[PDB]
Amino acid sequence: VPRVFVAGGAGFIGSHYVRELVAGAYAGWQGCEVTVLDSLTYAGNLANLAGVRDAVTFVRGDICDGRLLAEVLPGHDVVLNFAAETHVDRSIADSAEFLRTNVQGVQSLMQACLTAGVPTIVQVSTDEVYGSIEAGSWSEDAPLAPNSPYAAAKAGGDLIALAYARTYGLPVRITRCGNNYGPYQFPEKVIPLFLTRLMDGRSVPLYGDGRNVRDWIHVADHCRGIQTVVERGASGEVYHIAGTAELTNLELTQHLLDAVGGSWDAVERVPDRKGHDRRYSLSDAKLRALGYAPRVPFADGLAETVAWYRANRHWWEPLRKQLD
Amino acid sequence: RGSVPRVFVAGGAGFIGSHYVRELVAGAYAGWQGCEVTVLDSLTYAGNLANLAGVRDAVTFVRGDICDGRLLAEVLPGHDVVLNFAAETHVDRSIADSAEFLRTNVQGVQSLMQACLTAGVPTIVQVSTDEVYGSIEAGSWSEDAPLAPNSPYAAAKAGGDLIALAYARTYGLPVRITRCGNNYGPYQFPEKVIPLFLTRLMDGRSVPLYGDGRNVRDWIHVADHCRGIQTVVERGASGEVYHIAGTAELTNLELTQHLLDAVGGSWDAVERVPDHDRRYSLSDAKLRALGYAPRVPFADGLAETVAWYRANRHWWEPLRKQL
Ligand SMILES: NC(=O)c1ccc[n+]([C@@H]2O[C@H](COP(=O)([O-])OP(=O)(O)OC[C@H]3O[C@@H](n4cnc5c(N)ncnc54)[C@H](O)[C@@H]3O)[C@@H](O)[C@H]2O)c1
Ligand SMILES: NC(=O)c1ccc[n+]([C@@H]2O[C@H](COP(=O)([O-])OP(=O)(O)OC[C@H]3O[C@@H](n4cnc5c(N)ncnc54)[C@H](O)[C@@H]3O)[C@@H](O)[C@H]2O)c1
Repeated sequence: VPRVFVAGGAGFIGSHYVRELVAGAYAGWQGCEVTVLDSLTYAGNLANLAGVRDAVTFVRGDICDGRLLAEVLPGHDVVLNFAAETHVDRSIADSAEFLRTNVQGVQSLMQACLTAGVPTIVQVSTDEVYGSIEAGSWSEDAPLAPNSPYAAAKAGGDLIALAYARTYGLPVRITRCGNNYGPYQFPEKVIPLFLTRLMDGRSVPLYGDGRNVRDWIHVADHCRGIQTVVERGASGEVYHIAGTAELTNLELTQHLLDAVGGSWDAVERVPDRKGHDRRYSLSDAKLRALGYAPRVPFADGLAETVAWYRANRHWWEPLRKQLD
Repeated sequence: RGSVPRVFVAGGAGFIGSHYVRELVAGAYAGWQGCEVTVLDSLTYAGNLANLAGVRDAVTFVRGDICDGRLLAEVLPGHDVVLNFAAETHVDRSIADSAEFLRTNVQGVQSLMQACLTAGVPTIVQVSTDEVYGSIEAGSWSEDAPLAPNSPYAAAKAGGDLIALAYARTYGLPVRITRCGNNYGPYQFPEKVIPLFLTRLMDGRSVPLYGDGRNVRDWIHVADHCRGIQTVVERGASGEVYHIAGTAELTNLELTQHLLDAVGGSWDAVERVPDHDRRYSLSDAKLRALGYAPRVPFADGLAETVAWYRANRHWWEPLRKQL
């Protein structure tokens, strides 16, 4: 049976990928052996994997730890890197750890994959590496122009992975996607922040003029796109996975308030968040040609996410208290 | 004593950085006379205090690492201009082991940009290379061009450019990026193409011609590169990239002929060896629109460079003992 190595698999998107793979949602990949490597930062959460606890081998570790990777990687058919620092606001406060994990950690992992001979490697990345597009969508040929330290670090990781592909023939593919939402997302991100604060009768933030535009995709659709790349993608190539809803932050705010029954009286207007980041939008014609298609309409996925947080306070309440 | 700006040069004991320092101290740039200069350099295999022997009365030297944020917080304040030449710069080394390239060329840049932000440094230049683009056999390049670096050195340099640009866009950090083709001139470490050729020929040894000799590169004399950088210092806009072009795009074949002409050598010494990227080409419309034009014609600069290596065996023979 195929043996899959998932770095960052105790976080939001990584744990979803693991739970889907272990549940048999990807036809063919049944009863796979699965190894999760995760350093369990503030964002790592083992409860995300509790339902597959006895199906997965968990190794606590840092993707920068080349010695540990050398022991653990060999024998795995597939490496997927979900390990990253991912909160833009944190990258604004101090970017040092973003460069360490999202650039140096990528080099460390790619070098360890080269030496261990892993045949399929997927580096998971973000549409924010491209910077703002006022009309239309970026294809995979688009120039990098990140605005935030988080996005510049993701971009730096992508560039070194592709240099390894071009220099050493490393069989790595890159995926890029817009903003994810869904169950088990750490409640510092905008959608779970809103839901959890509103369910507690507390305030929620609206940053700036609200006119920034983002693409929103349910985590299950992102992971299906990733699995498509695993099965049908080519070494050294980038693959976009595009949203199913494009929204200004004002529109997003209204949708979230409606979905939970909140009031605009709960919305704290907060000043500028720093950047040149008006609109991000990808074209995924390239991957849809390989057979990927999103299935989750935004309104249905949002409703399921609201119901999930409403029903799983025991999962998010300790996290809300830790954020304060 | 006067109010002429104080200039901080990271990597200033290297090839290009020490040239910039020497030009600045000599008074090559109008209105920058009497500059105080701080050089911060960790003196890797490529750093050389001999490169500054003549200007030590105007230069304060700090032996340290751009990744040392505490040190930067101490030494940066009071400098009006920060220029970053510190980097690992040999593509061949980056193939052997890229880890130090990422630490210096990416994490070191974030360290320096962050320390500049906290210190209130009003003008910053990140010095970079046309190698971030990857190969271009078809035409030339403008600063919007997409990034497709082929080597780990080029990818690390590209990562540095991006985090510097993110600091500009996120914080308004007043940093500009420059990108140029291959430099040549005095005080270049003899692992690089032209000084390896020259120094081996002077020791009676054979020199390489790379494959078909069809690979093409944009060549710029170090003094032109530095004058281009100073134009960005004086006239550039924060958050922008500027191309700095030289006066010779050459096949390796063409380059070999010029080198043999310049040293009075013969093709008997040239060995063809097996074969990186094919062609680098730079359009500098954005910076020429600011008054910069390259001024060293390639045949002239090469003749001066040959003169320099011929007269400086005491400098490069210890470095040649890398074999
Ligand atoms: N959340 C989004 O909207 C989004 C959108 C596009 C792409 N991405 C990318 O998807 C990946 C995962 O996203 P997420 O929302 O699940 O992030 P997350 O913040 O929920 O989880 C990150 C995981 O990585 C672990 N980790 C961090 N640094 C590590 C290191 N040095 N070594 C090992 N493990 C480490 C953490 O412990 C954590 O479990 C990331 O590469 C992110 O950049 C996310
Ligand atoms: N040589 C070229 O043809 C060329 C072309 C385009 C761009 N560039 C760029 O110009 C810059 C300077 O190039 P160069 O040819 O003078 O390189 P060099 O190898 O001659 O000098 C690099 C200098 O930086 C020092 N250094 C290295 N790491 C450091 C660190 N972490 N902290 C402090 N100092 C450190 C070294 O001691 C050395 O003195 C580099 O950023 C290079 O990428 C060079």
